[PDB]
Amino acid sequence: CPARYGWDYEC
Amino acid sequence: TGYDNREIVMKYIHYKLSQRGYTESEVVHLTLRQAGDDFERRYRRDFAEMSSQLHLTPFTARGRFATVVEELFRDGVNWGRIVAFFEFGGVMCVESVNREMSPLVDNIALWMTEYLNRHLHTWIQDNGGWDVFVELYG
Repeated sequence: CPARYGWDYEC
Repeated sequence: TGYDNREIVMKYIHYKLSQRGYTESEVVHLTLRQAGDDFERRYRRDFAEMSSQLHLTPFTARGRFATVVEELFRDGVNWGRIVAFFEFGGVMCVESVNREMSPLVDNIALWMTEYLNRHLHTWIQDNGGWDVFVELYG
């Protein structure tokens, strides 16, 4: 998904 | 696996409530506890902004929960958003017991398993199952 949260970067 | 999902939620919420001082699936349970811990310590500020989105009272309907968590999964599911979802629920429960509204904990635990079962398990079964979560996070 588009990164909207700092945790999206680890996925 | 609605039975397993309700169990996963209850184990995580029980773990979280006891931590804040208020053979089958065991490895998924352990992984999820660890993941929630890592998440809350790493994303303190970002998690505070998510939690501030919603305060459950005896008035609150599942809809209001559904809308705040929909936004978390608006443009998809990743394991990090699922961990955010579990920590979110945890925070709601801790806020509930902190303000002497302990009966909301069972309400929140049901809301979480229903959102798991309806919106998330579908994604999980196309993304490697809980076994994949365990190898990523356990």
